[PDB]
Amino acid sequence: DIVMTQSPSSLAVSAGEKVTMNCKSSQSLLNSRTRKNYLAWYQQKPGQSPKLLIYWASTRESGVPDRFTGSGSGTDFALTISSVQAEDLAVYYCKQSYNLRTFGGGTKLEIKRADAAPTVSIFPPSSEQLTSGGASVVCFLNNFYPKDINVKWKIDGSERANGVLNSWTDQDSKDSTYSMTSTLTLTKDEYERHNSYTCEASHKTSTSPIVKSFNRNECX
Amino acid sequence: EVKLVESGGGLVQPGGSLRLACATSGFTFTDYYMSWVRQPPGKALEWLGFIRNKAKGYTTEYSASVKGRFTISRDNSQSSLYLQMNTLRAEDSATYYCARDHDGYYERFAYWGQGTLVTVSAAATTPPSVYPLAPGNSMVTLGCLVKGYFPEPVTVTWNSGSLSTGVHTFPAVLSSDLYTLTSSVTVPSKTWPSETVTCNVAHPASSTKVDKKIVPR
Ligand SMILES: C=CCO[C@]1(C(=O)O)C[C@@H](O[C@]2(C(=O)O)C[C@@H](O)[C@@H](O)[C@@H]([C@H](O)CO)O2)[C@@H](O)[C@@H]([C@H](O)CO)O1
Ligand SMILES: [Zn+2]
Ligand SMILES: [Zn+2]
Repeated sequence: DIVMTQSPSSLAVSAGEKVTMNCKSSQSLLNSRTRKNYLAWYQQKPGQSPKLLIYWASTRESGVPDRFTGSGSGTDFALTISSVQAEDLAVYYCKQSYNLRTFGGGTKLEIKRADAAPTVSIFPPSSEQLTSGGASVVCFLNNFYPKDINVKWKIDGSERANGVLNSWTDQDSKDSTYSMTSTLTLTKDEYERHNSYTCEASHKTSTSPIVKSFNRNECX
Repeated sequence: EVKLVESGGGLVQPGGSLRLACATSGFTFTDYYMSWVRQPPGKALEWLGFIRNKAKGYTTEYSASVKGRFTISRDNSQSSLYLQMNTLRAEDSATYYCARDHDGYYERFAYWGQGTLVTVSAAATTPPSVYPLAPGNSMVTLGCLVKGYFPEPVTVTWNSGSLSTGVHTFPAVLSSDLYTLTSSVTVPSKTWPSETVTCNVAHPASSTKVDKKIVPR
């Protein structure tokens, strides 16, 4: 029955800048007997397990960089990063252990960087897949910023929206870029009725779309 | 060194039961409380329960969300921890972590396992199809398409993990009860095709192991 709330839900900060994230408890976590606040902070990088950063509100775990600082008392706590680095991309969770344990809802920290255009690659269906009666055309849009991007597929010069699934990666921990995959799936029968397959990427970094194409007659 | 490893995750029908295990080493097990924590894909961590240490009689406590339905136990002869889950439902679909808890002094979860993914669904296990993504000029990008599988997860490495940087593996997307993901890798044009590039795909639920060599068309 202790409610933990964190804010903001998310934010983005440029490398080198300061960041503050807040954690609120519905009741004091100050254990009057041990004179300590039972509040810990955890860091969860994309695809990883949570890692302990701070405990007792302000004690920094060994091996944790000095730029991370925990502060506060009672019902209000904060985690401050004095100088954000690209690798600091993560969700940060606070957790009370005053009465059983309870995690806050987390704060997602993303990194702001200079705009970067995507590197676009297109790939025709494999013969194994075609032989099985299916046809997937895949376009990778790699290492761009910001995350917002548009892809349109063109078959023989005409747009097609049906059968397309998109997937963005989380931000990259080293260069702070995003990447995305777009996959257009067709039947073999339909695939074999057209020649040109085009993947068009529109990103704020250019007024001209990045275009990658292949022609079936040229052997995919 | 401290080691925590969860196992037992996978697909289970709505209404069914499943038991997870957590094997530990590198510390005096009986000295430590142990906790279970879970996390639905893309959502927040949730503490589920703990089992106290020797000094405290190995007693258990649970969050209100699972009390009466989940059971924690430990085997001190083998330094392992268990979570028995009953009457599973969709909300129970999550990655489950064990974590080393209180030792009578410190208030911290100092160590966590890699976690094990539990999927509660009536849909059937389906192994992936794996297709090579070859091009057609300084750097060259290659890929593998892992299509039509269930449940999560799958793992993709390149050259048995010796190709690490320049890799992007895209989060799976569910469509019609089947997942699809892809992975790209970007290497110098000089290294391929002169040197071999191979994606290694594993799908634990179906015990699938796949190597697909990327060959020029
Ligand atoms: C008067 C307090 C006594 O607390 C202890 C003690 O022996 O000092 C420890 C308590 O630990 C827990 C618990 O519920 O087991 C877990 C700790 O991580 C922490 O949450 C504390 C909480 O700060 C209250 O003290 O509780 C507990 O074992 C307690 C008694 O055995 C049961 O109340 O004894
Ligand atoms: Zn009790
Ligand atoms: Zn990259």
